[PDB]
Amino acid sequence: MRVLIVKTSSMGDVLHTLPALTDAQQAIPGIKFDWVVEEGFAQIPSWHAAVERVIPVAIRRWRKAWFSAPIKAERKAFREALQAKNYDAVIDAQGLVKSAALVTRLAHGVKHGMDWQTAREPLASLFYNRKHHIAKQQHAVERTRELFAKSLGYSKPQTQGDYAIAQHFLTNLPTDAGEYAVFLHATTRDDKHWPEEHWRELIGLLADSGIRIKLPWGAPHEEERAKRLAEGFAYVEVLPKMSLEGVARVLAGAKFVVSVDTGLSHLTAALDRPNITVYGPTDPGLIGGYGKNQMVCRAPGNELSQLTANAVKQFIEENA
Ligand SMILES: Nc1ncnc2c1ncn2[C@@H]1O[C@H](COP(=O)(O)OP(=O)(O)O)[C@@H](O)[C@H]1O
Repeated sequence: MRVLIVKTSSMGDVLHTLPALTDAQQAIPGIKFDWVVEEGFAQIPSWHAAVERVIPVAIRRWRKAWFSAPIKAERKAFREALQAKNYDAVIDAQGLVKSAALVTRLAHGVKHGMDWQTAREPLASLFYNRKHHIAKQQHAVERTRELFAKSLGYSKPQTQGDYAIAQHFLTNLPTDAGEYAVFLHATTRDDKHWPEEHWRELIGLLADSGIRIKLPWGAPHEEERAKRLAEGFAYVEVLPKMSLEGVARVLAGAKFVVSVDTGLSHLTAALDRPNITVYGPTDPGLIGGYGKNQMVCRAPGNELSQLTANAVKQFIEENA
């Protein structure tokens, strides 16, 4: 059995899909998955043992000059890669018209997806051969598990979902694994950031613990912030620029993590690492992490400026 997955975007959404592949592999031995995913996250599916082919798309980038010869080429190579194999099942775990019309529609095989009532965009259901009813009021990880389960003919296990990507890194963990913690300070919205002042205070509180802290960064401004947070603390290091798989390895070796509501926080949960995610304008109950050792820390009045470094540590301490 070879199945095709359409779940391209939002690092988090991609990551939350992993537990479903694990259920499938355990219930259907020998099952392999191909995965159509946004180029920026293409490495994530390769970490799962049940994944074979990873087929990258770049919808947003392609949308800006859709008929240019350069893109036309990429798009042609994409469609050919997508239509190369004939699948026993195509599972659209995205439920958006855009990817359903551009990806799902073109795949060879019975197409499964969420029905009119439960798809993110109802009209997306019209593009599937099998429309499944997946209840909206449950975690995204569970919903996708239910989807894979109903699509492949097996009952969803009652055990907690297992991302099963950690194993990919445990074979080659950083030498200093467990000697440090990782602080994920970078995200996309101003109000989702925990004020720098507070990050430093938290860093400061750990000065005499003996722990080391590593700060990742994706873009120049983030590195600058990273340099400002480490300024003065010898036990704090600013990581070099690296790929997702690179920062994945570092996370895998972190004893624990403190982070803002962002994709890398979801990755950290996928690697089963203790993590304290701090929320402000976004709600964890709706968009929170999945994974057991995932600890939610709400800011007073949902305003991170009101979250003290003291409370975050007084949190890490009482969530040990
Ligand atoms: N390889 C990387 N190393 C460090 N940070 C990264 C890397 N890739 C993405 N990011 C961070 O993820 C964020 C952008 O996307 P995402 O994580 O999904 O965030 P959000 O959920 O806030 O939209 C940025 O803050 C970006 O720097």
